[PDB]
Amino acid sequence: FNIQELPTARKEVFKELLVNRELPQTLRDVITITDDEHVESIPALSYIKDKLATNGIELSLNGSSKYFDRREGHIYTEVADSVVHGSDRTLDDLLKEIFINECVSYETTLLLDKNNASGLIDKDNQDLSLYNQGIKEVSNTSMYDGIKQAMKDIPQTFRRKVSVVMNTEHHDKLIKELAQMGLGTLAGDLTKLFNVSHVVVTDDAQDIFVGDFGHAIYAKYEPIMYNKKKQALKGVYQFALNYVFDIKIVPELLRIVKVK
Amino acid sequence: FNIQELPTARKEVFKELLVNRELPQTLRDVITITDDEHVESIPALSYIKDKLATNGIELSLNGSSKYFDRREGHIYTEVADSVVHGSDRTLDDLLKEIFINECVSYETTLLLDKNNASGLIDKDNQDLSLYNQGIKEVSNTSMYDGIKQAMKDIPQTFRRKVSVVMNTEHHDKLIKELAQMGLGTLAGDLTKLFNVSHVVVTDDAQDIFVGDFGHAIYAKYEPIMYNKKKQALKGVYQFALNYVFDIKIVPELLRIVKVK
Amino acid sequence: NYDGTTYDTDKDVKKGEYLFVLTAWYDQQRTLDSAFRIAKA
Amino acid sequence: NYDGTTYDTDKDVKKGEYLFVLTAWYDQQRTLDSAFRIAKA
Repeated sequence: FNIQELPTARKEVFKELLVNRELPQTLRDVITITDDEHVESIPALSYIKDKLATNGIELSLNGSSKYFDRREGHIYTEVADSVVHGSDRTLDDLLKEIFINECVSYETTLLLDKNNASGLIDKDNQDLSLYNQGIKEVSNTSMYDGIKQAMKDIPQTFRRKVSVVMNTEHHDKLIKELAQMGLGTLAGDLTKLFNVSHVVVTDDAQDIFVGDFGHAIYAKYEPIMYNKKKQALKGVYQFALNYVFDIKIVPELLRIVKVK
Repeated sequence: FNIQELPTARKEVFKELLVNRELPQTLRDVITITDDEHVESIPALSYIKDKLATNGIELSLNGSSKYFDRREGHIYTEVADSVVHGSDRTLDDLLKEIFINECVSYETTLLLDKNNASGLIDKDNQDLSLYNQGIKEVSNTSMYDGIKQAMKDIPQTFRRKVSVVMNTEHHDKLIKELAQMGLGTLAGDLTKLFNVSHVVVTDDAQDIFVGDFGHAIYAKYEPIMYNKKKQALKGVYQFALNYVFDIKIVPELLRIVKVK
Repeated sequence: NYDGTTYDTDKDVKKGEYLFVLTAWYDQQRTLDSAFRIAKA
Repeated sequence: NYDGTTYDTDKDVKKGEYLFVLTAWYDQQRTLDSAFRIAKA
């Protein structure tokens, strides 16, 4: 029969390709990921719930049937012309610039977007919005005072590992609110101001999040196939990759913030 | 026949010579360059336009016939006297100090100068002024508030990679406008103040630019010949290099700023 | 009558599918019309 | 003049067509334009 499997020795090139932390501004800095086929459920779940049970809180099964499910991912590109392919190096670095950017961006849309369980995001990929997941809100006028209240309702067991996410439109704010109350020098060193690790700032996020993203947002990717084809009318190729992904949430450790 | 080709093994000395990032204050820190003969068009163009097409924007062919054209470059010097050439080391380091400085400076004149498509710059090298390229303006009284408006009209796909250019006469300004509104400590750390990478400051630039210069200002250099000659009346030599260059722009990713 | 057949393979990269197509030519016909009649209510 | 050529075949399966296609590159220019003239009445 004609079909040939992708050589396994070529696969691990793509395993480290799908998962990468090199980029500046993503939740990939803080969340957990992997590439292992064998794992079937969040590995640490048992150590979590009992420690939560030490407190009055314990888990509601917000995710049904913890065992993962296989959701599909797809990529497509068109190189401009064989002249790019006539050479070697600029080709190879061009592709890796693309995929990482596309893969990383795509999971990010599913989580943070205001698309909120409809519209552009496929209805197949439609539960996983955090707004749609059922986190409880915190509110306050002062954003500085606001998130102290929210870091501190967290269970004190996992308070040591927590990280805040923020929009640049929010970033410009607090440094203003600080200056009026002083601590201008302290401002610009957010990690010191609020004891936290890995503070993050981006622009796709619309509202402020807090919580231990190390244990909550476990995920895994696995490649399947990499295809290649010539197209003769144009000078172009048709490169593409398709893979499988899936992801989970533990909303109790997380808290959203909403200032007025 | 008499003429002898420059040995190829000597050429790559000059390939890394033409292109160099070691100097402090140039757009060479941020823009893309190369030295490969084979490449004929901006390598990434395909991945760009489709992502732009996700938004309502898409490309107008502001550059005609994307395939490059060969424009000429020329250098000339006169060493003071053979006494400099009687020795070895101080000679060799003197030349490289010159060329890099001349090559780097020359492309810089074509892009930023107020010469604006006439005068000192040859009419052969007369389109490539950015003012002459057709970028849209942004305006505001406050320069701090001004460029938030301009970083943010950029497509959010490539917002993550953006870099601002500025004159020192503009540099002295905003730190004044900040101090009156506070954030003096934050001032002096521009990269934190505006989330950006590779902020630049020089003096030849006259007006403020914003945009992803990594993908927009692709260029390439290629050497041809290096000549040498004795001149006997004086004690001097006549060293010189001439090469070929060419460059491209994608103005949609860029935005100029103009404050009042 | 089946006169000839041709079979070939390819890929559709955008959707991932393989097609596995087959094309051929044939004719059928009634030698005479007094052979094959129709009933009706 | 002509720089260099490119030749490749192709088959469109869904339609049945075979495609033979060529591409190369060129230019033609006149050295001096004073050497040539146009007659007219």
